[PDB]
Amino acid sequence: RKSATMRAVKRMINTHLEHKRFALINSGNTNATAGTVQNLSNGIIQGDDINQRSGDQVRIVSHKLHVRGTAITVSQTFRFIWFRDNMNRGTTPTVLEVLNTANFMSQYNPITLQQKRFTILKDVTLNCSLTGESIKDRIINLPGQLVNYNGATAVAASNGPGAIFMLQIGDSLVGLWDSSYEAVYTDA
Amino acid sequence: RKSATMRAVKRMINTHLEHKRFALINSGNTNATAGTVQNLSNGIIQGDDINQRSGDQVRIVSHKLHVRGTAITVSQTFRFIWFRDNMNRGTTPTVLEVLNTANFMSQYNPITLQQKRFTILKDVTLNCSLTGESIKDRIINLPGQLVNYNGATAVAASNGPGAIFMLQIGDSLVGLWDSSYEAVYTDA
Amino acid sequence: RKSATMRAVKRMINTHLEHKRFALINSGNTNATAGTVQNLSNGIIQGDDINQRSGDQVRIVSHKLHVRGTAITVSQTFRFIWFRDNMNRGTTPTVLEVLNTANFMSQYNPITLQQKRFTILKDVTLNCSLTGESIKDRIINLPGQLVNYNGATAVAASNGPGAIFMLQIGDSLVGLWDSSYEAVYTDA
Amino acid sequence: RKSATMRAVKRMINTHLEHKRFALINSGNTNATAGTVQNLSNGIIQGDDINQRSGDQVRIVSHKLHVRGTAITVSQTFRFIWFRDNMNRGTTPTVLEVLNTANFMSQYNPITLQQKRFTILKDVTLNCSLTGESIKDRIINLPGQLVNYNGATAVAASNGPGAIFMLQIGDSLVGLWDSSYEAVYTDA
Amino acid sequence: RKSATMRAVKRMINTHLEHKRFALINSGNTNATAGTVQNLSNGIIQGDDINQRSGDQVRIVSHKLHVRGTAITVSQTFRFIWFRDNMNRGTTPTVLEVLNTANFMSQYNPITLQQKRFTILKDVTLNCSLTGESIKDRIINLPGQLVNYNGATAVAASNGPGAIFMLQIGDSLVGLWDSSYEAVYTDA
Amino acid sequence: RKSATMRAVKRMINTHLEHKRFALINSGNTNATAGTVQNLSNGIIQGDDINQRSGDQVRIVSHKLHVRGTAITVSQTFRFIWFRDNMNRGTTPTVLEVLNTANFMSQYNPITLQQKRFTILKDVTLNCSLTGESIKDRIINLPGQLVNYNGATAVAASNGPGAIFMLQIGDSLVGLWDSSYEAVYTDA
Amino acid sequence: RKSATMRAVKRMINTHLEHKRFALINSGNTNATAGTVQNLSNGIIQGDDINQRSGDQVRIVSHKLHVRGTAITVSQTFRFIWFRDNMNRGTTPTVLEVLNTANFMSQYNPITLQQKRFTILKDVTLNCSLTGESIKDRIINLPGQLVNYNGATAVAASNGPGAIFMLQIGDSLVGLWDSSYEAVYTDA
Amino acid sequence: RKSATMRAVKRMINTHLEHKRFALINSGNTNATAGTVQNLSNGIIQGDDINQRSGDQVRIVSHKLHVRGTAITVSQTFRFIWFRDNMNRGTTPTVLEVLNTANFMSQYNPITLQQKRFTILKDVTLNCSLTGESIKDRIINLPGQLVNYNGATAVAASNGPGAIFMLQIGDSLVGLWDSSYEAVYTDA
Amino acid sequence: RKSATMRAVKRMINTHLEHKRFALINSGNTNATAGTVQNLSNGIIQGDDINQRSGDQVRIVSHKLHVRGTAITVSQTFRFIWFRDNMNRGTTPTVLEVLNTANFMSQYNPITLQQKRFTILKDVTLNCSLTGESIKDRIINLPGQLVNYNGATAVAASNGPGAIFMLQIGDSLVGLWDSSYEAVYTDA
Amino acid sequence: RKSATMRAVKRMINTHLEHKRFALINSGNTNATAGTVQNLSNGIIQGDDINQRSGDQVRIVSHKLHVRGTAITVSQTFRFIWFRDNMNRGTTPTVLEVLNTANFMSQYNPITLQQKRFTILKDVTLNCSLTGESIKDRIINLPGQLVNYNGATAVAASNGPGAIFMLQIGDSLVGLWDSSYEAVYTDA
Ligand SMILES: [Ca+2]
Ligand SMILES: [Ca+2]
Ligand SMILES: [Ca+2]
Ligand SMILES: [Ca+2]
Ligand SMILES: [Ca+2]
Ligand SMILES: [Ca+2]
Ligand SMILES: [Ca+2]
Ligand SMILES: [Ca+2]
Ligand SMILES: [Ca+2]
Ligand SMILES: [Ca+2]
Ligand SMILES: [Ca+2]
Ligand SMILES: [Ca+2]
Repeated sequence: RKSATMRAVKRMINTHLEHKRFALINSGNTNATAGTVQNLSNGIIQGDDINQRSGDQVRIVSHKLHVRGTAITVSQTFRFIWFRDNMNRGTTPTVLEVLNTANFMSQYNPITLQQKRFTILKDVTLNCSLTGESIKDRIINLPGQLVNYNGATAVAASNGPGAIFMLQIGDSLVGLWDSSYEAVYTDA
Repeated sequence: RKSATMRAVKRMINTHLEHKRFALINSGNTNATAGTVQNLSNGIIQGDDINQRSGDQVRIVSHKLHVRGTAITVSQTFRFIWFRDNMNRGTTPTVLEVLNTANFMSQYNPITLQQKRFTILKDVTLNCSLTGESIKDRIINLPGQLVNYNGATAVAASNGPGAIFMLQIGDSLVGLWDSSYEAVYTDA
Repeated sequence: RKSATMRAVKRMINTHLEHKRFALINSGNTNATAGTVQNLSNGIIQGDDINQRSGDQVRIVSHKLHVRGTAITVSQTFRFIWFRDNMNRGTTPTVLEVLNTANFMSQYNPITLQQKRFTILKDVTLNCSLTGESIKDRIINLPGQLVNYNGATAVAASNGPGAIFMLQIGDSLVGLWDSSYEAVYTDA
Repeated sequence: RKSATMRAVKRMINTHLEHKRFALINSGNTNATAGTVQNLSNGIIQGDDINQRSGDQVRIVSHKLHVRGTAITVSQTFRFIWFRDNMNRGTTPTVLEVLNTANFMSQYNPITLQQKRFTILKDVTLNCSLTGESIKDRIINLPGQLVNYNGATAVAASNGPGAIFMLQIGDSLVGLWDSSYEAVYTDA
Repeated sequence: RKSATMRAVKRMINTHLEHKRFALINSGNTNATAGTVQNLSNGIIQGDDINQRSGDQVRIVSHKLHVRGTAITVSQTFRFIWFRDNMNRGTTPTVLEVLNTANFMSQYNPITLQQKRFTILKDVTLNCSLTGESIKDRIINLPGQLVNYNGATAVAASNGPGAIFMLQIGDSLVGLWDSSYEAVYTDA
Repeated sequence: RKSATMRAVKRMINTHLEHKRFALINSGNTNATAGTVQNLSNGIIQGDDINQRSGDQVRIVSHKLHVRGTAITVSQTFRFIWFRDNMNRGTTPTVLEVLNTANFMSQYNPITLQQKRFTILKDVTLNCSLTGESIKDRIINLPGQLVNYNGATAVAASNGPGAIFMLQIGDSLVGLWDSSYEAVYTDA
Repeated sequence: RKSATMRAVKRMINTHLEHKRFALINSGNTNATAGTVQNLSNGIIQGDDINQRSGDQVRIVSHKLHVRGTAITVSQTFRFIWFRDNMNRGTTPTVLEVLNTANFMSQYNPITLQQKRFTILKDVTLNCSLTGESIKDRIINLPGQLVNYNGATAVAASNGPGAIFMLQIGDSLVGLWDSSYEAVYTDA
Repeated sequence: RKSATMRAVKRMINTHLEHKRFALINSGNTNATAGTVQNLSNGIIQGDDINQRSGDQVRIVSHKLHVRGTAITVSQTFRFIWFRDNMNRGTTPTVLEVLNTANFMSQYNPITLQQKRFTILKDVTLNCSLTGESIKDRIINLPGQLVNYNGATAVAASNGPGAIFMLQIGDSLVGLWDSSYEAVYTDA
Repeated sequence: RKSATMRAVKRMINTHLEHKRFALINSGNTNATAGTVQNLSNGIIQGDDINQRSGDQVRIVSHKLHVRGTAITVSQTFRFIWFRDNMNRGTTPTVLEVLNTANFMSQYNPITLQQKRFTILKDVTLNCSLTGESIKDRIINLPGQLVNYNGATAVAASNGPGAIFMLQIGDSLVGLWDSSYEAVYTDA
Repeated sequence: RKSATMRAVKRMINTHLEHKRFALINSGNTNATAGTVQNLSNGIIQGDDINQRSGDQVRIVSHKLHVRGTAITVSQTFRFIWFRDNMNRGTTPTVLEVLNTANFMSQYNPITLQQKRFTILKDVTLNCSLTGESIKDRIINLPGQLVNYNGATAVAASNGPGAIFMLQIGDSLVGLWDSSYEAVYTDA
C-alpha cells in the first residue's frame, strides 16, 4: 500500500508537465581506432521551443539511441558505448576517461568506474562483414534521469552532471557509422 | 476514499504551477451569412511573459468567452459556436468542417462530429431586434483542457490539437458583433 | 461536531457587536467608454456616529449594490464591476488596473488578477434599448470581509486593503447611470 | 496520518521542479540616517537562464541575506530590516511606509503593519565600535513564499506582491555597509 | 420527534380558529419621486364581520400584495416596498423613516433598520417602458405575524406594532400604479 | 452540557469588552399628581469618554436606580415606575402611554402593555408620613439589555428602542423626590 | 479537551477585534544617577484614530520596548526597568517607589513589591565602554494585559491601573540613551 | 473530591495561626453633606500585642462594622459605605474617588469602580425621623482578605492595598452618627 | 499522585505567610588580593518591620545577588563567591575557611567542603579590561533555605547556621566593586 | 526494530576496521581578497603507514578543521568555507566555482550548487579588530563520507569525488590566517 498511491501521484504529476522532445542525427562518420566521444543531450539549449529548455535542468523521461555501421574496404568492428557522465564540469569526456586503453577491445577505466564518474547505459559491438552482413544497426530505448547544464548554448562548456554521450571506437579507420538520438524530457 | 486524497494531490500540484493568463478582444465585426472561424487560443505564443508559453503545450484551467451582437438596418440573428478542434494539424477550420451547410440554422457536420474532430463547448444564438432589444450579449466560463501547438508564433500553422476557436454565422451581412476571451492556463 | 459549536460562538460574538450601517447614493452619471472607478467603502470615516468607524478597520457583514442605466440618444451598454481591492495603498484604482483594455468588452487585466490584487464581487452588463427596455437595474447583496483604511477622512489616500469599489464602463458617452450602496459592518 | 503522506507528495512534487537560483551582491554603501530601501528579488527578470523566470510568478524555497557594517570616523549603528511587501503594486517602498519615523530607533508604521502590507522577516541591529569590534556581520537563512511580478525587467515597476526588500538605516552618514542575497526558487 | 407532534398541535389549534379575511384595492395613483406610504392592515377595524376584528390583536396567517405600474408620457420606474412596522405607536411612517433619502434609488435608513423598527417583506422595482413593456405587475404571497392595534377605527392613530404598509416611490410624477392586498388572519 | 460551555464563551467575550459606566443624579423635584417621565439612559451621548458611546447601540450589563421621597406639608405618596420603552421612535413617553389614567393609583395602560410597547422593570410606592417616617428610599439593581439610539446628543429625539425611563407620580404637589441612576454597559 | 476549544474561542474573538497600534520614540536623553521614570502607555489618548482609544480601557496584546545607551566622556552603566504599575491612581511613579534606594545598583523597594503595586516586566543593564563597545541596545517583546486610564489626555493624571512605564538609572550624568516602544492592543 | 481535602488543609492551617483581634469605636460625629472617609484597618500598627501586627501584611478572617445615626433638629439621612481600597498607596481616599458627586444620593465614581480601585463591601442608608424612629443602627459581619500596609504607625501614609474604610455622607450637618469596628485576622 | 496534592498544600501554606523582604547595597569597595567576606543575611534583625524578623529563624523563599566590577589603573579580575554557611556559630567566615589559599585562582578548602560546612551558591569571575569592557556585572536569583540566627542585632555574633555571605577576591587592590542583595523570606 | 540491530552491525563492522588518521597544519598565510582554495584530504597518499591509504578510496569517519585569523595593519575579515567536491576529476577547484563572485561577501555560485557539484560543510566568517579582538579562531568537527582519489600522490590530479577543501577569502591582503585539519578514516 502507500507505495502504490505514491506512483499514482507520480503519474498525476506527469500529466501536468510538458513532455518536451529533442531529436538529433549524426550520419556518415568514419570508424575510429583511437575513438571519439559524441554529445547527445548537449544539443538541448536554453530557449522556448519544444526541443529547448528553461534553466539548467531537465529530466529525461526516456531516451532512445540508434547506431549503425557499414564495413568499407575491410570487414571490421564498430563499438558504441552509450553513457551518462555523472560529474561533468563542462567538457566532452576523452576516450581514456571511459576506456582503460584506447582500443576497441578495452575494458572500462578502473579509476573512473570505481568513483562512478560515469554510468554505462549500453555497450554495443557490431561486427560488419564484407563477406556476410556488411551493414548492422541497433536501437536501444531506456528511461532517463536528471540532466544538469553548465551554460545556455550547445558547446562543451555547457555539459554538466548527467550529460549523455556516446563513445564510438572500432578496429578500422575506413568503415562508416551513423547514429541518431531522441530524448523525451520534462522541464518544470 | 483514495479518490478524495487524489484531488487533494491535484490541488497541491496546482499551488506549485504558475497560472498564466491570456486575454484577447475582437470588436466591430460584420455579421456573416457564410460564417467565419475566429482564433482564440492561437494568440498564446512562445516567450517568457505571463500571457505566453514555453514549448508546445499549455493546459487551460478555465477560459471565458464573451459575445455580443447589435442589429443594424434589419433585425437579425447572430450565432456563435465556441469549439475545441481536437485534431488540428495547423489550420483555422472552415465553416463547412463544423456545420453541415453554411447557414446559420445548420446542424453540425455529421462526419466530423462522428469522429470527434471537434467538441462543441457552447452554441449561442442571439436574436437582435430593431423593434425590441437590438443589443444582446452572453458570457460563458468553462474549465479547459490540454492545448497542443504546431509552432511558435500566432499564425494558423501554429494551431494544434486542442486549439480553441469560435465560429460566427448569422442571417445578415450588416449587423455588428464583438467578442473577447480569456484563458487561465498552467505551463509546466 | 465542534465546527457547529464554533459557529454558535460566532453568532454569540455577533450579538455583542454593534452592526453599524453606511448608505450612499450616486445619481445621474454619464456612461463612460474609457471607464470610471467609484468609491463605495471610502465614505465610512473616523467618528462616533452609526455610519462612521473607530480606528482603521471595520468588518463588513454584508453589503448591497444597486446599479441602473437609462439609454439616451442611442441604445447602449452599461457595465458595472463591483470589486474589492485587496492591496490598496491609498488610491482609487484606474480602469487599466482592472480591465486588460479600456473597453466595455475587455476581459480582466491578467497581471493584477493573477496576483489577486483584486477580487471581482459581481460583473453586471445592462443593455438598454431605445426600441425596447430603455431602463434596466440590478441589486446584488453579498457577505463582506475586513476592510483596512490608510487614513481618517473620505479621500483616496484613506483607501486601504479590502476597499470596495465599482468600475463603470459602457459603449456611449450619453446614457445615464445611477448607483447606491449600503454596508452593514462591525467595528469592535 | 494523511497529513504525513501529503508532505511526501510535496517532496515528490519538488524533485520534479527545477530549483533556480539567483545571487546578488551590493557592496560599499554609506550608512543612512534617513534610511534606504534596497531591492532583493527584483533582480530575477524574465528569461531562460538559471537565475531568471518564466511569467510573473516564482516561489522562493529558501533565501539567505548577509549584512555587514564597518564603523568609519565614529562608532555607529547599522540597522537592517529584511521584509516582504505583500501588496506591492510596482514600487520600491519608502522608509516611512515601513518605520513610524525615519529614525534608526523607530518602531514599525502602525497603519501598514496593522493591514499586513508588509511582513518583517528579520530586523537586525549592528553596533560597530571604533574602540571595540568595528566590523560586524550577520547571515540569515529562511524559507520563502510566492513572489508575484508586475513586469519583465529589473525596474521598480516590476515589483509585485511578495517582493523581497531590505531597509537599511543607522545613526551616521559615514560608515559603510555591504549586503548580498541568494534566493532558491521554483518556477513551474 | 416532539417538534413534529408540536406542529400537529399547531395544525389542530388552527382548525379551531376562524380564518378571517380582509381584501383591499387601491387603483390609479400617480408615481411619486418623493414617495408615499400606503396602509394595508389598518383597514381591519373592530366589529363582527368576516373582515373585521375583536380587540386589538389579530394574527396574519398569510397575506398577499399585488403591485402594478404603467408608464405615461415617459418610460419610468416604480418601486414598491412592502414592510412591517414592528414598533408603530399610531402613525403612517414617513418615507424618510424607511429610506435613507427620498429617492427611488435610496438604500434603507441605517438607524431605523439597525434597531429593527421595520422589517422589509419584499422590495420590488418595475421599469415600465413606453418603447417596450409599458405595463408591469408583481404578486407576492407571504406568511404573516401578529399585528397589534392602537384603536378601533381605520385611522393612522389605530396602527400599532406589526402594522403592514407599502411604500411607493419612482422617478416620475406621471405614471400610474395600482395595488391590492388580502390578509388571511385568525382573531381568537 | 454545551449550554454550560456556551456561558463560559459569554464570560470570555465579556473580559474582552470595556464595561463603560454612566452615572446621573436628579435631586429636589416636586411630587406630581399628573406625573412626569424622567430620562435615564438618554444621557449616554456619542463620544469617546468612559460614560459615552460609539454608534447608536450599547448593551446594559446591569443598571441601578435609587429613589427617595420626603413628605412636605402633608403626609403623601410617591410612586416610581422604572421601565424600558421597547419601541421608542425618539420621544419621552407621556404619563398616559404608561398608566391607564394620570393618577398615582392607576393600573397600566391596557393597549400599550398588551403590545409590549413597554416593559416595567420595577414599580415602587413610598408612603412618607409627617407623623411617622417622613423620608423613604429604595435602591434597585437589575441586569440590562440592548439600548438603541435615534441620534447623537442628549435630547428626546435621540431616545430609541430599549430606552430606559422613570415615571414619577404621587398624590401631592408639595413633597420632594430625588433619584440617581447608574448603567454599566458594553459598547463593542 | 474543553480548554483547547476555549482558546479556539479566544482566537475567534480576536479576529473580530481591531488590533490598534501605538508607537512612540524618545531619543537623546542623558543618563541619570538619581533616575527617571518615562511614560509608555500614557500616550494612547481618547479619540478615533488607530493609535487612540475609546473609553478608559484597552487591552495590550503585545508590546515591545527598545533601549539603547552610548557612553560619553566616561565608560558607564545604563539600567532600564520596564514595569507595569498595577495600582496607579493618576501619577508617574517616583524612582523610590520602584527601587529601595536611588542608585543604579539598588534592589527593588520591599514594601511596594510585597503588595504587588508593580510588576517588573524586564530589568536590563547595559555597560557601555569607551575602550570597548560604547554603544549597546536591547529589544524586548512581551504579551500584555489590561490597561485602565483615569482621564482622556496624555498627562500623568490619566495614568491608571496597568499603566506601563520605564525607569532609567545609571552611574553617570553624561552618557546618552534612546528608547522606543510600540503597543498592539484591542479596544472593544 | 480533592477540593474537600483542600479545605480540610485550610482548616488545619488556621488552627496553627493566632487569630489576632483589633477593635475600634468612633462616637458622636456630625452628619456630613460633603462626606467624610474614616479609617478602619489603619489602626492595626506594628508591635507585639494581640491587636497589632508583624510586618506589612495581615489577613482579615472576618470583620464587623456597626453604624448608628440619630436625627437632631431635622429628620435626616445617614449613608455609610464600607469599602476596601484595593490599590491604596498611602492615603485616606477622598469622597470624590468613591462617589460620582459629593452628594448622599450619588452613584459610584465610574472611573474608579471600572478599574476596581475599590470594592464596596456594604452600602447602608438609614433615614432617621424626628416624627418616627429617630435612632437607627445596622451591624454587618463579613469575611475578609489580605491587607497590605505602607508603614508602621497609624497614619494615612501607612494605608496600603486592601485597606478598609468607611465613607459617611448624609443630607444634614446636624445629626449624630456612631460607628465601631472589629477585625479578626491572622498574621503569620 | 499524592506528591502533586502535597505541593498544592505547600502553595496554600505560603498564601498564608507574609513574604517579608530585606534589601541591602554595598558600593565602591576596592578589589582585594587577600579577599574579604561580606554579610548578606546578617542585616535581617529582630523587630516588627517588613525587613526584620521574629525569633531566630526565617526561611528564605528566594534571594538575589548583583555583583559589579570596574577596572582602575590596570585591567584586573574580580571573583565573587556567594555561599551559605551551614554551620555558623556566630562569626563572619575567613577567606581561608572557604578557599584553599588566599588567591583569586584558588580551588575550595578541601576539609570544609568535605564536611559540608559551606554550600557554594554561585561562583562568578569577572575580567574587567581597560582596553576592552572595563565594567562588568552579573545578577543571580536563587531559591533559598532556612536561616538560623545566634542573636538579635546585626553583628557577627548573630550569624548562625544557614547564614548567607559573599566572598570577594581578585588580583589587584585598585579596582572597585559594588554589590546589592535582596532576600524574600517567610517568618512564621 | 531491525533498523536498531542494523546499527549494531555497523558498530561491529567498525571495531574490525583500522581507524587511520591523517593530520595537517598550514600556518601564516596572508588574507586574500580574490580567495584561495586549500587541499585537506589530498595529503592522504598511497602507502602503508597510519596516515596513508590502500587503493583510491577511504571513508572519513570524522574530520576536524581549525581556522584562525589575526588582523595586521587594518581590522579585517577572514572567511573560511569548508566544502566537499562531490565531482572532482583531478583538480583544485577555483574560487569562482564555489562563489558567485570573487568577493568575501559573495553568495554561492548558483550553477554549481544547483547540480550539487559541492556540499558546503561549514562557512565561517571571523572579523578581527585591531581595536578589539584581533585574533579569532574556530574549530569544527563533523562526520565524514567516502573520498575517491584519481592518483597515488599528493598532487591536484589525485583529487577525486568527495575530496575535501577549504576556501579562504577576506577583505585585506595583509592579515594572517592559520588552519589545521585531521581526518579519521577507515580504509578496508
Ligand atoms: Ca529546466
Ligand atoms: Ca508548455
Ligand atoms: Ca475599527
Ligand atoms: Ca419595442
Ligand atoms: Ca513562473
Ligand atoms: Ca578596545
Ligand atoms: Ca383579536
Ligand atoms: Ca455602540
Ligand atoms: Ca476601550
Ligand atoms: Ca504580618
Ligand atoms: Ca522567625
Ligand atoms: Ca582504500
